Amino acid sequence: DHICIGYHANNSTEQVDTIMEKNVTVTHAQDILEKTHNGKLCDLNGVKPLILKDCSVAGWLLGNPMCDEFINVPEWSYIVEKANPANDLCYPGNFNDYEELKHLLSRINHFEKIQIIPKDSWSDHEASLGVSSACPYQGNSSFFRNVVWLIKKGNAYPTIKKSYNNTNQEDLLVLWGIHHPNDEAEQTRLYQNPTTYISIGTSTLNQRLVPKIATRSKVNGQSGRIDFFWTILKPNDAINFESNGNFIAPEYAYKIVKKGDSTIMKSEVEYGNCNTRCQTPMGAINSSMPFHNIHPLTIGECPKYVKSNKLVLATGLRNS
Amino acid sequence: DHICIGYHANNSTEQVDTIMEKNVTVTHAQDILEKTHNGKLCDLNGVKPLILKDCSVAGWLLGNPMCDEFINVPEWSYIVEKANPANDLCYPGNFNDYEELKHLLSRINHFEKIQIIPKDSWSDHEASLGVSSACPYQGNSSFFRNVVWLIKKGNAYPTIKKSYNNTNQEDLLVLWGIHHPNDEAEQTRLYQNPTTYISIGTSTLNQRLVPKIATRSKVNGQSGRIDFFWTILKPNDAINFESNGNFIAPEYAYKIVKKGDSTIMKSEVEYGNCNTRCQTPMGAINSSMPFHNIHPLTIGECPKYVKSNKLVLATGLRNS
Amino acid sequence: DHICIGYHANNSTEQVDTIMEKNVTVTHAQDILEKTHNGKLCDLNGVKPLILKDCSVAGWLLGNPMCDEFINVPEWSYIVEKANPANDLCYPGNFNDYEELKHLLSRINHFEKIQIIPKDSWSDHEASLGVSSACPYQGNSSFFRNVVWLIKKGNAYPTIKKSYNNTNQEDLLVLWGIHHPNDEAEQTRLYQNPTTYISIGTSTLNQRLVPKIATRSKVNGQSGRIDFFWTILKPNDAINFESNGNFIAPEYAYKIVKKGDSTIMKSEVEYGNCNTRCQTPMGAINSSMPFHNIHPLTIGECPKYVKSNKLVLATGLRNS
Amino acid sequence: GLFGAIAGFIEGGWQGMVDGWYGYHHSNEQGSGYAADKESTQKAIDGVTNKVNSIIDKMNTQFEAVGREFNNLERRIENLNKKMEDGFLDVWTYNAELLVLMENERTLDFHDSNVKNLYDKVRLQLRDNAKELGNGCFEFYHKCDNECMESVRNGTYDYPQYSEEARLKR
Amino acid sequence: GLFGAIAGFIEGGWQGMVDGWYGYHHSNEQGSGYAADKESTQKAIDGVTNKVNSIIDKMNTQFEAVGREFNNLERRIENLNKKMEDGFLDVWTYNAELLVLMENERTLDFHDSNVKNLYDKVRLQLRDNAKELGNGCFEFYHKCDNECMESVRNGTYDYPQYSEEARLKR
Amino acid sequence: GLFGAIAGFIEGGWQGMVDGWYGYHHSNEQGSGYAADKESTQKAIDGVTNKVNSIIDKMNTQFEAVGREFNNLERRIENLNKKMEDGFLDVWTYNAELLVLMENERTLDFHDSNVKNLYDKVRLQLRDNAKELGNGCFEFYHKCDNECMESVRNGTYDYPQYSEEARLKR
Ligand SMILES: *[C@@H]1O[C@H](CO)[C@@H](O)[C@H](O)[C@H]1NC(C)=O
Ligand SMILES: *[C@@H]1O[C@H](CO)[C@@H](O)[C@H](O)[C@H]1NC(C)=O
Ligand SMILES: *[C@@H]1O[C@H](CO)[C@@H](O)[C@H](O)[C@H]1NC(C)=O
Ligand SMILES: *[C@@H]1O[C@H](CO)[C@@H](O)[C@H](O)[C@H]1NC(C)=O
Ligand SMILES: *[C@@H]1O[C@H](CO)[C@@H](O)[C@H](O)[C@H]1NC(C)=O
Ligand SMILES: *[C@@H]1O[C@H](CO)[C@@H](O)[C@H](O)[C@H]1NC(C)=O
Ligand SMILES: *[C@@H]1O[C@H](CO)[C@@H](O)[C@H](O)[C@H]1NC(C)=O
Ligand SMILES: *[C@@H]1O[C@H](CO)[C@@H](O)[C@H](O)[C@H]1NC(C)=O
Ligand SMILES: *[C@@H]1O[C@H](CO)[C@@H](O)[C@H](O)[C@H]1NC(C)=O
Repeated sequence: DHICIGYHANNSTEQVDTIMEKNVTVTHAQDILEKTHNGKLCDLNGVKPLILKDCSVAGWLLGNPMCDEFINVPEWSYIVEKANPANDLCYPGNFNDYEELKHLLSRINHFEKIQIIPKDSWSDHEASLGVSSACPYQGNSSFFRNVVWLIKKGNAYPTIKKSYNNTNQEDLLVLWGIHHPNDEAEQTRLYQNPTTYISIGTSTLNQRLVPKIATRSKVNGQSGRIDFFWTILKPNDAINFESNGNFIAPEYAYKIVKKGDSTIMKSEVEYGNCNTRCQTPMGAINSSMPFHNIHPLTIGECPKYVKSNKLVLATGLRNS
Repeated sequence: DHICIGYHANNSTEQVDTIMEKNVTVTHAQDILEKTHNGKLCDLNGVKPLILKDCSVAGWLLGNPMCDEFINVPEWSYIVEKANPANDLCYPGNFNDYEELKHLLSRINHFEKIQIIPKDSWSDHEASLGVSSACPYQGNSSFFRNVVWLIKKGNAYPTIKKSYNNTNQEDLLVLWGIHHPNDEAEQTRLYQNPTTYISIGTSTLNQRLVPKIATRSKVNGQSGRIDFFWTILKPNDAINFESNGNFIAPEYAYKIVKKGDSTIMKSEVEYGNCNTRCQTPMGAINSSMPFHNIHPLTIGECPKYVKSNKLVLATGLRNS
Repeated sequence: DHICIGYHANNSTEQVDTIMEKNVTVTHAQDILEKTHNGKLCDLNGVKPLILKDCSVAGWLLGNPMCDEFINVPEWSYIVEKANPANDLCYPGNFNDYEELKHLLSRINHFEKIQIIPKDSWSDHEASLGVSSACPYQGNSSFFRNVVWLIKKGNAYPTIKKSYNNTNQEDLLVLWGIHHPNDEAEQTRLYQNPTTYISIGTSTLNQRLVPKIATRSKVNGQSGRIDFFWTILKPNDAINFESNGNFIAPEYAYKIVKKGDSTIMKSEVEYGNCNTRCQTPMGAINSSMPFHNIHPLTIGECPKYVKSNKLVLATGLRNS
Repeated sequence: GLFGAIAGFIEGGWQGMVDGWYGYHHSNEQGSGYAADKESTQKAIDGVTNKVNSIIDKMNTQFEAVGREFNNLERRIENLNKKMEDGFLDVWTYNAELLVLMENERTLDFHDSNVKNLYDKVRLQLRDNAKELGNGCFEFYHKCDNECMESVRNGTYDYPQYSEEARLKR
Repeated sequence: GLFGAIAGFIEGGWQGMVDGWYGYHHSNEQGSGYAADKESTQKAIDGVTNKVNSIIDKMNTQFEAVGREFNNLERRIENLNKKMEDGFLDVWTYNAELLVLMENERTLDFHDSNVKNLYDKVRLQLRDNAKELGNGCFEFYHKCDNECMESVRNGTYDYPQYSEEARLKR
Repeated sequence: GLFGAIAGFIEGGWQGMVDGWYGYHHSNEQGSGYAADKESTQKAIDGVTNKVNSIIDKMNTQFEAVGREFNNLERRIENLNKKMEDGFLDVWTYNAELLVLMENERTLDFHDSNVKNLYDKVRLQLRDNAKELGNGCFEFYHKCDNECMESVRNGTYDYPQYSEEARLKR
């Protein structure tokens, strides 16, 4: 009469690793690493991203004319921008504190584009002359739509005094610019006054900008440059502009009406009319696993990222 | 005749965790995590902190008149400052490289406040006119005490040339300012000369400052602004100031006479006439434990910080 | 008849540590920690380093006259510079964005020193007068060799217009300077024109520099200062300079012809005519071990760095 | 193994045993076949299940990358940013792999320990009342019904009972 | 346990044993009661004490937060600062918890291993000169004085002595 | 040890054994001396060798310092740089030391486990056909040739053979 003590076994081929032994075949294993993605960009819990296509963030916020698609943007779950967008600044120049702005952006889900200085309020100055071949719209010359390139009116440029008070409850993103001509002739031909400035003040901002008249390379066919500058105008604060030339005035600004979880994704991956709880620059993830290896930069509720190629937990015993 | 092999047991309820099993009751345990604090701010090994109360570091070093309590400060073990001190700059403006200064501060235990330019040495300029309602002292108008707001003397502002050589063995913190008026009338009414500057030189410093005359929001009832600037004047170096207006001159500077372990604590927790070897923004720690969970930012000899809620070491065996 | 079960033993004294027991003598151990170095600086795989000796990186790239040894430098595997090189700037001043430059440097193995503005091309200006006692060469006065200190020619300083187009396939490092005099007399004595500027433009650079005439400490016997500025001139871009005084013009620039693994080592350790695969500021390492403890900052193929004093792996069993 | 039993004194596993993890095999006139243990398998299920949750949970406070941009005059801080994010990515990749390597070894030795523990709850109740082949099998100095085996399973093997024909079998 | 002895072949613990950690119990005409082991308990005291110091000491090179301030145009580097300090706080919180979880398991199995080791220093000296109940108790094929037990404690149990009445008890 | 055998029931090590790690000693009329085991030593060689490579390999994704310079108005970020590099240096110094401390303990207990496993592959084949001294030695109830020991080494000890003079020796 014969009784034995023994253990389970099966026809399984799933392998684990240990410190002493690799590929120890086991009875029961649990893979805990997500290795795959749907290869599309998707809605994040029902909210569509903003796909900037061929436009950069600057091109968007200044309103480069090739970016008309983005004149009015709905609320987004996250932002997607190419590595090298073709439409940025039609007119060459610098965008001051650009990265700090994108950082701000990344904590923002929606803007309302509001008008802060009316294009009809410039009686003593020309407000539509005012365009460049560097920024074309359908063959004809144009300019960034959110700002107004003021020009002299009949051989004179009186001192602009303009202010705007923030009567809203939300912060405002205000943008403006300075034109740097190539020589002093174009300086007089544009603004009459040879020596000029732009002062900009708020309760925390105190800036004076002076044009830099100099000879540079043509970029986009221009040797002149335009530098853009921004601030966050708080509720009940006012912004005051004073200039006697070279002023690229605001027309519109952006009201910050929704804040929360966002990011600016770098990707070329097509939007694919899907919906996900976790998104990566390479594609979306639908998994119950706690680890993945697709990309470090994700948004949503995601598995934790690792660089591993395989990651399996032995649950059963050594197979035979 | 009967001999047995067995183990200790007791009426204990102390529990530990392990990878497979949680709350395994044990015979002997050692809690290694400090979870409590005395809830007061204390002396650190016999040296009292500097409790800035309602003043900020800037308010202190410039000598905002509401901060008279700090005209002379004894050596401190650490500094405590509120989240939003009410007395900072009575007169609105910028404090240049403020955070870099606080960083310097944090490695400093004591200053000697010395006089570097005598308030009696301005014969060709008015040195007491010189005050604003923005910085009141007992109803009447005043100014930051460490600096002197120079004004024109009888419709003239000759060029200031002033220098000071550091005859001490310690480094010096030197502070000075520039006034930015609202319009060119106040500019002439204050300093006579319409176009002005402040040059400041040392063996490493070479600065020119120009006033920015512009229209801004009233802050503290003022639209003018004052920007403050500092340097570390080395032993045997000299500092040279040249100005033809808008100069907020030094009167006093701070000699760095004690360096070592300090920090700038953010806290609202009352000082409590006690003494400790380890201090946290929430309160002091008196423990022999090697870990605590009170706050990451401490000073003194402290347990190492963790985010754990419980941390107990099993020393004995499983209980029954 | 007697058969036994037992284990190996030996006369060994090599000890290991474990969690419960320290210095457990063992039968077989493997030390995995490299603790020693040859104490010389060496070639890195056949390529000699650049030993700057008594010169700093700035002194080199501007061509301080005491650094003639480095007028032409072969390709290097890494750079070695002292803690406090005696030859930096013969003439006192600032080197703008110095650290960002060294960072660039550190990814560079070789420059070609090319001529971008010919010293013979200044017909309307004096190009050899032009020197200071601050920068002596063999008793007589001299200047940084890579740049040209322009002076007025016969009581006049016409407006310089000079440009240079990058006809090469490699990026260029371009350097230039501005002179800040002590008083307005020396300003007129040097450059005739009292109010001056330097504009510098590229496709991304747009700079205006204004001299700061002020009183400072003598440093190297001078109270005047010279600030140096640089850019990376891309292939097919041009650089344009315009100035009516105080211009310290480029003569030569550096072509970036080899990029790859380099570093800037701080060390006083003599070069020792050896060759290594792994180099540290303290000396070279020749080892098969996977860990060392010599210094964190190494170059080459190296063991991973730890702070441990001993690190031994038990391979055998407990000795007797 | 480490406890000598799996891939040791008990050479292989029983395909016919799919009733559980660690079981018995009874072989008497009435019938052959297998039967698993419950207070042995289940206890191993909890321990392995709890361990898995523990590993995962211990891992959810791990570092999460964030994108930050920089201009061409911020090369030092951008490089600092890159090295500090890879730095943490490498730490957590190290931690997860290493906690998997180490628990795998323990999970395997846990099983082995639980089989050897089983072989010893039966043996230390059978005394000199049975044969020990040493292959993970037991032969009797007496007769055993199908529900007699159930006594040695349940843990309630009656010693002041079968001693007579055991001692006299010698 | 993992070594089958604690909460295994030795069901529970002895409240009356507060003399030490791992002990014996003698029960002869002269007197009942408990007595602990010293070369067994003490050796466990060192090992557990050393382990504790090791854990703590291994932990004093851990990351220490530092406060740094930033202006409103330093948002990227302030965020970098925040993530790198929490980053290290999380690493060290992970390390300390995990080293506590893992050593707890080992400390428990160390004890278990030391009890089972004890049961086998007595058994492998008693041979066929005594009964093995299998509950962590031993009955004799001979008579044992109070200072006879002290022979099996001390380790010096005399075999070329008691063999006569043991063999003849059968 | 942890498995009771090294520095336990087998007091010391055999200097005369330099044939391998875990061996036997035969002592019959023909000749004394030692002989090691191969399927026991070698299996321990692989396991220890693989472990070493594993530790090292697991360690080559470790943090590598980089020098970055800063001006006197970059004191906050330079300090940030210093703390983040020491931060990682401390983490990896912690990891390497701790993985060495922990594997050392395991390597030692692995050996111990493999000796005790050996003592039990012989014992569980010898049954009642031999004496068990309990010191890591075995005496016979029968006669054994030099190539008879080789049967208990090879694993092929013939039981349906020597049973006659073993049973009758009592
Ligand atoms: C383990 O198996 C995998 C098969 O994918 C192989 O990559 C690896 O080299 C093997 N190593 C060992 C020890 O068998
Ligand atoms: C903004 O206008 C509001 C509304 O009257 C007022 O309270 C506030 O003072 C104004 N701010 C400025 C900067 O003028
Ligand atoms: C996501 O996975 C779940 C679970 O298997 C499934 O119900 C769903 O179809 C998946 N979604 C997509 C887009 O395939
Ligand atoms: C362990 O006990 C604590 C009681 O405070 C409880 O929080 C936890 O959920 C328990 N877990 C288990 C496994 O019993
Ligand atoms: C500072 O005065 C000392 C004392 O005579 C002198 O050595 C030094 O040159 C002076 N420095 C300046 C900047 O004038
Ligand atoms: C600090 O703890 C020690 C040790 O128990 C004690 O002597 C002392 O009274 C405590 N200090 C305070 C302020 O309670
Ligand atoms: C271990 O031995 C070394 C000898 O170099 C000594 O530094 C250390 O204190 C010793 N510790 C113990 C536990 O023996
Ligand atoms: C550089 O010269 C090349 C060669 O003709 C030309 O393509 C390019 O436009 C020039 N760039 C500038 C800035 O003039
Ligand atoms: C480097 O070590 C190797 C290996 O032992 C040896 O061949 C060589 O001589 C060593 N090089 C020097 C410079 O000593």
